[PDB]
Amino acid sequence: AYTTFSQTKNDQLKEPMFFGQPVNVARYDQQKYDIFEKLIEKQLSFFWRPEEVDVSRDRIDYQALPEHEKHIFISNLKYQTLLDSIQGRSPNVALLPLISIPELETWVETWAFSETIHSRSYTHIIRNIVNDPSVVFDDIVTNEQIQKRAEGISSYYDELIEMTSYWHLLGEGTHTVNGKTVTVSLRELKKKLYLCLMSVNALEAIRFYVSFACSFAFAERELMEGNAKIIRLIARDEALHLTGTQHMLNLLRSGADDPEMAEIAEECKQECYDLFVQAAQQEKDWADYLFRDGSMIGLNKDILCQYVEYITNIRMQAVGLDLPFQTRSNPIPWINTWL
Amino acid sequence: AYTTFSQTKNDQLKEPMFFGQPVNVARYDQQKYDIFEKLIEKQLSFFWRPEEVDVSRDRIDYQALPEHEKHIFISNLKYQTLLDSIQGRSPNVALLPLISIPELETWVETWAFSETIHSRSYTHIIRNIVNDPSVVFDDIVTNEQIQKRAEGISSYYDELIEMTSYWHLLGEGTHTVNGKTVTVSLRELKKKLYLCLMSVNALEAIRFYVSFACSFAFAERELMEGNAKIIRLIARDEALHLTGTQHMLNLLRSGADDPEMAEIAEECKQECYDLFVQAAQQEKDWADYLFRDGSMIGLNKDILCQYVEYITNIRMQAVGLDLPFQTRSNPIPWINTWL
Ligand SMILES: [Fe+3]
Ligand SMILES: [Fe+3]
Ligand SMILES: [Fe+3]
Ligand SMILES: [Fe+3]
Repeated sequence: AYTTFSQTKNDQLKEPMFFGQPVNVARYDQQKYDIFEKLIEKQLSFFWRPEEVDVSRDRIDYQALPEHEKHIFISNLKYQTLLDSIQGRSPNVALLPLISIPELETWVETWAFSETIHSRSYTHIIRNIVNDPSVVFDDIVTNEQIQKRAEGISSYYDELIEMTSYWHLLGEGTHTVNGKTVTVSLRELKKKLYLCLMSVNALEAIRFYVSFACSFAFAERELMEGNAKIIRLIARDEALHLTGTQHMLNLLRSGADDPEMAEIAEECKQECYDLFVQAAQQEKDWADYLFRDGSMIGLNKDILCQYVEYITNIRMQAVGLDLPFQTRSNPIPWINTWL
Repeated sequence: AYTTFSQTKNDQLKEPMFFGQPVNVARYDQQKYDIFEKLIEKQLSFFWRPEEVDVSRDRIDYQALPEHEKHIFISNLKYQTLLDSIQGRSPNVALLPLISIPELETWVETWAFSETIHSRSYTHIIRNIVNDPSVVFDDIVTNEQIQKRAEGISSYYDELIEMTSYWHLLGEGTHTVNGKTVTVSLRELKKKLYLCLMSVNALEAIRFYVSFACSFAFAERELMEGNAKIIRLIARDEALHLTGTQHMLNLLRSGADDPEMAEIAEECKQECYDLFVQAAQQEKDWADYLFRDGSMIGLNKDILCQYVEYITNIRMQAVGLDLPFQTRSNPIPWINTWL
């Protein structure tokens, strides 16, 4: 029942963000929510290409790094490339079929596109610092630690796409699939969406910000400066991306957009809190892997775990969740100059 | 069975364009088909924003147009906005779930994104020349003539998405859906893809080029020059877009990518020819609507129909179809300076 051009002339100003009539005409003279129009415009204004950044000195730095410092740098880079491999495609495959207002439709496609630039920038970095990029790229899919995070993150998107496919084909109700019982509930699909957005918000607002700290710690030592300039550009995009999911999550939560979402968001409250806590703990456990073979000037397991708690508290509050950790000051204030 | 990060470490250089393992890692150090990497790079190099173009004189021109010339201009603009409303979303929703090589995945997301810029540029034009843009935007969905083309074009995408949803959930075979028979065939889904790409190629390579002729005919009269500058930028993107579908269609046809596609493409040959002929006839009938109330200097029903035949022959040949019309010279050679 999904359609790439819905024939009904609907008032797009009254549609909900999600699960309404698929957007027919893409117009930009008006918005229900102008934050999405402001995010499009800002992301457009930021357009950059990786090749605009000189990464030619980073091979020298990378080779001069002690082996455990190479391990810190490349593990971090591998994790970023994993995450924006998912982010390049997943907003488009998972969110587009559900969007019912043009400004959010176009924001999501602009968001995903900006992720492909990030993915291309990671390739630009990798091929300029290692001799065999395939070894790096292949380790991303087979790395025991990396593959752990990939599973959980992608499952939020996959479960949403699968249930979407059932809902578009069958609609709500209980159905027969080769003698199996399939209960299709829009309330449940709305739950899958809200949890997915919560997971995506933790991804961009916490998981990538932990990784930014690792990259900029090298830059603080005047090393891997080409990488650091690219990460500055990525982080500036990332701030737009998390603002997007913050607004989607809060507009759903308030009931201003879908009153059914407000009560779903309350039912999901503990499960949202738990998923944020788990992601923060997973990033703490990732720090044990990053520093498995030793630490470096300005960054170690303890410092980075403090930063996880610091940033997690900020992000959870902004989407209305209680704080899981003691309130603390920024343990790495030097990171602010890069952001 | 669709996954946003497939866990198997596969050789992406050996995957097919479509229906293979979904792309896990987005890497750009290598390509199976470097045309898609070249298209990404070129489209990135072309990045433009509508607001970079001064459209401030076009309101004066538009108001000075006789009523039938306003009708020609705005009907053409309405049709373009319809078509790139579909093109902004549909490559992402319809093609992304099926792509199994990273360079094609990223090309498709870059292609769709560049379409949203076109859609935003049409909004930029509309709001600068009419007093009530809503009347324009609403007529796009309700216009009897426009809605006719929207139905057929969107059906190629919708049928492909629906069958995709059955294939990811159920896989190949015959299944029970509430006591109904559903035969899911990958060969059939491959047929839906190939016909869709043929339809999309006619869309961008013929239907939009007919509309470019209308826009540039005004520019030839030194009218609507702001519009014309935007259409120049759009047409330059369009040439990349049709090159993309040309290569997908030809690589599938050759069997170089999927040997099963080569025999499917032969079985589909007459039906591909017929769909191109129908689109050309539909564009000829659209010219009767554009010039319903009279013609203008340099462009009329007869001239535009000659251009339909001229351009249709070129596009059909490039994707290996026989020519439906007598071979003729460019009836509007002035269009070349704008392209
Ligand atoms: Fe990113
Ligand atoms: Fe992001
Ligand atoms: Fe376009
Ligand atoms: Fe196009």
